[PDB]
Amino acid sequence: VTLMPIDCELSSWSSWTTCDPCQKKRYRYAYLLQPSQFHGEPCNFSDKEVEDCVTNRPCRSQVRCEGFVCAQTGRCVNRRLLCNGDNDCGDQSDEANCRRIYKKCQHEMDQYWGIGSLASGINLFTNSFEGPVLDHRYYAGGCSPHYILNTRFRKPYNVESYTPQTQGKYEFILKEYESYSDFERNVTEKMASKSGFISSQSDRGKHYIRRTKRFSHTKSVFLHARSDLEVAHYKLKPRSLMLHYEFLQRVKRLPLEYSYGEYRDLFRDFGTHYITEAVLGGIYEYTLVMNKEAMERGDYTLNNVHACAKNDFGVSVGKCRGILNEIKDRNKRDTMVEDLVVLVRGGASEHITTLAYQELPTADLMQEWGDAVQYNPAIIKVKVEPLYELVTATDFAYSSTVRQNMKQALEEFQKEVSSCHCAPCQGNGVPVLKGSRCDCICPVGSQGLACEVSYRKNTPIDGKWNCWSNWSSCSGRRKTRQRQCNNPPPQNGGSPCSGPASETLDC
Amino acid sequence: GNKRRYSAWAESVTNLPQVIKQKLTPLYELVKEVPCASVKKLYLKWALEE
Amino acid sequence: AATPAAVTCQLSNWSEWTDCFPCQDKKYRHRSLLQPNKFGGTICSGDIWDQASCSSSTTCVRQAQCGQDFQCKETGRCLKRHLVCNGDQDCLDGSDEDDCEDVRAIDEDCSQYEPIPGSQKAALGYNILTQEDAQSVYDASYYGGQCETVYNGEWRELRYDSTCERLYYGDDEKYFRKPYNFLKYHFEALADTGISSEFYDNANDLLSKVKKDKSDSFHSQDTSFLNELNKYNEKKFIFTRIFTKVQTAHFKMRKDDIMLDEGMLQSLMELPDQYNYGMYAKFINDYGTHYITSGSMGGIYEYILVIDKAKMESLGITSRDITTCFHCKKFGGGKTERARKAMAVEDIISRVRGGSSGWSGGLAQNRSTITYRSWGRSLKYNPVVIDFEMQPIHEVLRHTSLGPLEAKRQNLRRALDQYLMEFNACRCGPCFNNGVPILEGTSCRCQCRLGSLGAACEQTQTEGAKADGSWSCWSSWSVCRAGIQERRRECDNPAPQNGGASCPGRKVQTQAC
Repeated sequence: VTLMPIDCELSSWSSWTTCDPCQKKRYRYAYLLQPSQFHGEPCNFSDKEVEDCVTNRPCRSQVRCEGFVCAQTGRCVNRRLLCNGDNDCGDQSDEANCRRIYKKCQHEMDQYWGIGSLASGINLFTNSFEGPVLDHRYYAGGCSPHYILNTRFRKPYNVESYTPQTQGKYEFILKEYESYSDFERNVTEKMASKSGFISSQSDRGKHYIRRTKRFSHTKSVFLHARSDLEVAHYKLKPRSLMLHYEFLQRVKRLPLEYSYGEYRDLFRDFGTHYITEAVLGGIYEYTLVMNKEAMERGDYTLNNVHACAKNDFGVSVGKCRGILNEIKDRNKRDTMVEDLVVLVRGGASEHITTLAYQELPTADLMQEWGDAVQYNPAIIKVKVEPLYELVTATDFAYSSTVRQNMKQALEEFQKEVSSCHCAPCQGNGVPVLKGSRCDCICPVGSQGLACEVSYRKNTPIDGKWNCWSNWSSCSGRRKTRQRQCNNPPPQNGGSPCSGPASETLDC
Repeated sequence: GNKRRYSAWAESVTNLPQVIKQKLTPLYELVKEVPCASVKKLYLKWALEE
Repeated sequence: AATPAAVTCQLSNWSEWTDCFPCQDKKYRHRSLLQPNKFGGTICSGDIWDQASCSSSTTCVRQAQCGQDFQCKETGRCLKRHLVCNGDQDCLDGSDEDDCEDVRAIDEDCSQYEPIPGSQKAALGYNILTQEDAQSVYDASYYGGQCETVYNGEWRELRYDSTCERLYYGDDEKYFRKPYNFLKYHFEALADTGISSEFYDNANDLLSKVKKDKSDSFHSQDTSFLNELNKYNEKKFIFTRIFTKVQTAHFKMRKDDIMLDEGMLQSLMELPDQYNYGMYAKFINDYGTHYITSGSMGGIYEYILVIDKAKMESLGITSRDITTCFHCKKFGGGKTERARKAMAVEDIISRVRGGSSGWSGGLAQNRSTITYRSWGRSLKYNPVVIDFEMQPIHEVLRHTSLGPLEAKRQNLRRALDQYLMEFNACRCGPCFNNGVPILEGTSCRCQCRLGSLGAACEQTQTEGAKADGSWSCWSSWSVCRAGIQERRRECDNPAPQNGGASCPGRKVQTQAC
């Protein structure tokens, strides 16, 4: 068989770290050396392991809150947010026991549409939204008037702007090519000869015919359409951000000692990055490629030959001979190949699907899609900062150490989550590291667990990088890459991989 | 484009207009109301050229 | 092949009754499934687990055990005490919320938001052996006193008010409450479609002929010979394959402090610390081999069409005609042969996973913008899980609020490895013609695709088709004496047939002794 399932391999455990003087725990972990693929056996999920300890030493985690402490959550909130009329705590502990409530916003307020999604951190490497990292329901008072159309919105405290900067860009390109070639040839020869004169008669005849018909037809269509729609601009404040309870707790529990597996679990739960600016929008993309070819072939040959004699004196003698020979060879070949890809982001399932249909939309459903995108937009452009920039002394003790731990772990994570580790798919399939195992995402018209099935006899193989080599020594710290993981040339190879085929840096 | 499509757009831009013409003032002119405001203003002038 | 013979279902004797569990007053025992009725066959009358009443002759205290935290009477659910009188019953007895005349303990007015519709399926356990949902593993409704909410991006529903003249959108659906067990629930509209379509056709055609005539006179003779052939071939092949994948939300289950379902909680409290395969196999049967910790909610449409046709024809002739005169005489003699054959197969599969019976059927019938749009609308009200990551059920125990369960977890691992051996569809016989073997309860079936029929799908209606093989399962573990234990398996159930592919898995599997 061509395929063999590769089972998941994870490392021998780390050394234990030292026991956390407060968290009273020590940690061990393994790296994933090789993901499972092609239904290879998955690893044990326990690439993390934990042991309890005695409290060998105190730790100064008891970060002083001058504000009110939200009794159940431990969120520190300013006393001006007591009796605010708003759950600025998690648990209304700010609003209990209040003699009088000073409702600041009498008005009806909506939240910004999709604003909660932007509060959740992204795995940048996978572009995947993860757990919540920022609390976009904290308002710290607020109650400034913000409007979009006739609706009024309560801006979260964390948000500097969410503003309906509205724009749309459309692109249509269509390239139709036809060529056809036709070649008919005919050749005909005839000969006759006679003699006649006791009597004698002689005759010779010959006929030859050759005929050739060759025809080829080639047709090509490329159509691409793209719509980029933009419906708001979002910016997060640069300073004094209010973290989500779950993220807050999960950061608190981070061991002061560097133990990669816990920071990896942090990234797996919440990602590596958070969004500081984004453009909210919708995307529609349509790409149709068609090639049609015909060939017709015909060769025809005919021969006749005659030789015929009579001799007379009555009495007569004679010989006469005739041949006919005929050949026809004919072939037809006809092929069509068609690919369509349609991509849609933002909008509503009805308009999403009716745009996903294989035909170009009516401008009504484009209008309906763009209207729906306002209320359920996607993120078109993002600008992000790494999640460690949230670990701040106003929230966490030892914050510089936790931050530096994250800084290292983020490098180790970027290395470990890289899909370079997977074996290449066949059929130009893209291996995606998806947990501890790797799934070949196959272009349609290629199929199976490795994209091993296709009915197309040839398909360009695009280049794939191998994993970059380890850091070279100082005097020009360096890494290298080889385009080895899928060498492009096969099957009328596609483009080579991008550079940098080697990369070099300060020590 | 359809006359109705364009007219509906041109009406809707009444409620969601973008900025389409501007006259600009350097950002350093806004450095204000802060400690050392006058010094920071100069340094931000020098920053913008850089 | 003709059908295999039937086999009767067979079970072992009852194992010895488990000693009466004090809190249950129940005795348990199990059998082993020695054989499912692979084909035809008498089904076993009896279940492979049995329980009976008892008396323990000893009390148990466990109702008191947790009582530092608020422990309900009905259930083992033990709650952080701020959940008492919180305003939301957190265990099914409501004992946390009865007599709460100190109503000041309420946490928040959140009941204005319903739970996420269709969140309950993510709470269910999963049986890899059958791809069926089990009982609930996660609590689908426990909130832990949080009012954490998810924005429903599709909340816009038209309304009309004849008392005015306004067409406007209603807002009831605008937010859902997120159950505690979801770390993430994330509405997001994506679609992708891919279509591939291909045609190849060839027609190849040759004719060839000779006529040879010879005549002589001395009396006279004339002769003519002919040889001729026609040989025509045609191949037609069409393939098209459509995939459409709408995503409407993603979810992720919490990896920590998982609050197990009341039923799973009680059943896990009932299992012994001592290994007892009957008990743990019953647990795996009820709650499934696996539980889910990732999500996409959506709809999928898939369409495939293949057509293959061929025609072959040939004709041949050879002849002689003669005449002579000395009285004049005429003869002829020869042979001609002719053949024709024609073949067509057309196979289409369309399937919709999604949001209404009506338009799932309509889109399964007639792919069109009308059915695409109306099914997409139906996906608003009833999305279906389109992708999910899962892990073995025992990995849930590591993460529960119950703390450590090392011994029970190792027992459940061992039991799962046996359960995944004993109930594997390997024990359903050879499903021929690419039929799918299924094992359910103590019985077997083949699901036979339309080109196939009979108790093993053994009689394809055509003369035959290329059918790939499938493995029998792995044999027993070796009685290892070296440090290594070994298991063997072969691609013979059925073997690759009519040129079909080998099954692709491993022949040899190895374990530490």
